[PDB]
Amino acid sequence: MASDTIRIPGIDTPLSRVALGTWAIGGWMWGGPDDDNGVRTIHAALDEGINLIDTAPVYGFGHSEEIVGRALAEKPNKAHVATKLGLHWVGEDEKNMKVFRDSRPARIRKEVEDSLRRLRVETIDLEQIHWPDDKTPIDESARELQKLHQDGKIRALGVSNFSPEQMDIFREVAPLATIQPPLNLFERTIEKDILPYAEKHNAVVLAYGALCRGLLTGKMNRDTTFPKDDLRSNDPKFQKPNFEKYLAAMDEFEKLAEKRGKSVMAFAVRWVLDQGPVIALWGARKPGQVSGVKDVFGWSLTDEEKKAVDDILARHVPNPIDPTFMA
Repeated sequence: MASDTIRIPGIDTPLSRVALGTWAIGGWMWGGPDDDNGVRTIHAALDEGINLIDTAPVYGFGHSEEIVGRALAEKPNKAHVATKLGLHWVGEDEKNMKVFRDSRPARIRKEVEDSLRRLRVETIDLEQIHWPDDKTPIDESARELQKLHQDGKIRALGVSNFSPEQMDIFREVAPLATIQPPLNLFERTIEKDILPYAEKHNAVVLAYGALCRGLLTGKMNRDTTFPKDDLRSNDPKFQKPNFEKYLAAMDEFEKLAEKRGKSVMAFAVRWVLDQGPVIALWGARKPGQVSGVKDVFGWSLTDEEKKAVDDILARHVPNPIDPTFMA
């Protein structure tokens, strides 16, 4: 029965193993009528049985959180909100905004107050350090967070983009409930350290980027290109000659998915779920983009499907050979 839900230590109700990611919801710092789609998107997520919404102050510099707070106030629900802290913005708008890492305790206390207000809650269900601050010892940050938990302002605590050593330091001072690392079929680096860490220390993994920036949607082809503005313009995976290798892998993944009558998009996300104690974050800007969530639930990859996946990767996108000699 427990293949569609998982418990997060410190939160009573089980969470759906797909969570709504909100980087495309109020992702611009100035709002407007377009905020209505974001609200409708959250509402659609809730109706698909998603009860975890992941957001962050940095998304639209408060705006995403405001939309989540708004949406949750308009529709009866039992959603849980995970948010983040540790990124500091200075400036007026999108043009001159400066964003830096800041996990100083005073900034932490302020960010929690701000998130409580924007989300319209009295307690944050899950608070995550967005990035490790190189200028503040992890200890200082975890100490502040553990205190606010005791004040009853936060339920569970997590981190993102921490090394195992950084997580060990955090855990000496505060209980670690979750870890938010990047993971997808084409980007499995965290398998070597983060996943085993999560298993050994009983943390839940909130995986982001399950669709590898669109490559795994099944909607790209040999003709897909990106604007100078688009991050993918300078991403080797989306460039000659690599892009075709990835597209090639995609065609096989697609045939594999077809055998189950699943889309490649749903297959890619289900793969992510089946790597461990994992919740996959699912992004959406409009309510339509949430319909596919349904396809992820109610099944799991067989060991043969998992092997086929590895076979497909090895056949098309084999890991680069290290420059240094190796016996």
